[PDB]
Amino acid sequence: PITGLVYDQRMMLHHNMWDSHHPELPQRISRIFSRHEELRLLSRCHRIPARLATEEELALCHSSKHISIIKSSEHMKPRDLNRLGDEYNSIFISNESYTCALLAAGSCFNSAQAILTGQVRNAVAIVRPPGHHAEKDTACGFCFFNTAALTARYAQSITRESLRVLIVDWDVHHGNGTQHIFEEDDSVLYISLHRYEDGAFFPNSEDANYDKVGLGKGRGYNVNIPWNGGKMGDPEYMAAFHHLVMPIAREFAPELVLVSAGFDAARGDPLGGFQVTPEGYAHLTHQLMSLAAGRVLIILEGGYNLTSISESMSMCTSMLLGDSPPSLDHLTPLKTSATVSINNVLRAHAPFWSSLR
Ligand SMILES: CN(C)c1ccc(C(=O)N(CC(=O)NCc2ccccc2)Cc2ccc(C(=O)NO)cc2)cc1
Ligand SMILES: [K+]
Ligand SMILES: [K+]
Ligand SMILES: [Zn+2]
Repeated sequence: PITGLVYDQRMMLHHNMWDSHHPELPQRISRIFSRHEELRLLSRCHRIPARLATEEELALCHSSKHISIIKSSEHMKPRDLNRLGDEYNSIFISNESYTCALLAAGSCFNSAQAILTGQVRNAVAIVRPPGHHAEKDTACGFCFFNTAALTARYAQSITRESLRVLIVDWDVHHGNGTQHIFEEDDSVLYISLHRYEDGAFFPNSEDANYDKVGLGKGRGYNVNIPWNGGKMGDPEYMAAFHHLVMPIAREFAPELVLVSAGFDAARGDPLGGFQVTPEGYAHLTHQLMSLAAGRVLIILEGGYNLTSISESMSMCTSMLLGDSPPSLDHLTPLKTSATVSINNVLRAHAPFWSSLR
C-alpha cells in the first residue's frame, strides 16, 4: 500500500512572457513540491517518472485540428504566439507550452497505470498547466488539453472500455471542458463543486448550473453543485460531500477516482474568494479514499496562493499516505444559500439515484 508521486521541473518552463506577475506562475508546482520535501512527505512516496503523452493518446478527447494548432505554437515567434493566444478565452502561450502540456498528461497516464496495475495504491500528480477548462476543439482558462478527461480515457484503454471512472472536481471553477467531453457518457461520472453566482463567475456559462444532468445515456451522470452568494468553506463542502458526492459515488461504484484538485477555493486565494482550509481538503480526500478500493489519483488544477496550495495539497498527500484525518466541526451550520444549492441538486438528481430518495 504505497502512494505514488509524479513531478518534473520541466513543467515550469511554460510561462507568460509578457507578464511575470501572472497568477499561473511556474513556481506553483515547485513550491508545492518543496513543501512535500520540508514535510518529509516526498521520501514516503514512490516516485513515478513523468512522460510525454502521444498525439494518439491526446486524440482520445481532442480533435485533430486542436492538437495540430497547439503543436504549431512550438515554432512561432513571440509576436505570433501573442496573436494565437488572444484568439482564446484566458490563454497565454510560449514556445514550450506544448511540451509542458504533453508532460502533464503523460505524467497522469503513468500515475493511473501505476494505480491500475497495483504498483501503488494511490497517487498525487503535481502538474501544470491545468486541464479542466480545455474543450475537445479549443483551449480555455490556462488549459490546453484536458488532463483529467484524457486520464479517464487512457484508464479505460488499458483495462476495459466500460471502466467506471469518477471525476471529482473541487476546483473553485466549473470544469466546462470535462463536463462537455463526458456529457453523453455513463461510464464517467462527473461531479463538480464550483462558484457560480448565477453564471457571473468564470467560465461565465449557465452550463454549470445544477439542472445540467447529462444527455442521452449520460442523464444523471453529470452533477453540478453550484455555490451562490456566499463565502463557502469547510462546512459547506463537507455537507455537499455528505448529502450528494458520497451517496452518489457509492451507488455509482467507481473502479477509479480522479480528482481535479484545484486549490483556488482555499482560504487566502487571490481570486477564488472562498475559505476552504487545508484540513478541509484533507477531510475531502479521506472521504474519497473509501471508494474504489482506495484507488485515488489527485491531479493539480488551479490554485494561486503559493502558501495555500502548498499546504492544501500536502494535506491531501498525507491522507493518501494513511495519516489520521483531522477533526473538524460538523455542527457548524451552513450558509443559507448553500442549503439551497444542495437541495436544488438533490431535486434534479433524485430521479436518477435511488440513494438520494
Ligand atoms: C493577470 N491577473 C492577475 C488575472 C487575470 C485574469 C483573472 C480572471 O479574472 N480570470 C477569470 C475571468 O472571469 N476573466 C474575465 C474578466 C474580465 C474583466 C474583469 C475580470 C475578469 C482568469 C482565470 C481563468 C482561469 C482560471 C483557472 O483555471 N483557475 O483555476 C483562473 C483565472 C484574474 C487575474
Ligand atoms: K469544480
Ligand atoms: K458524464
Ligand atoms: Zn479554477
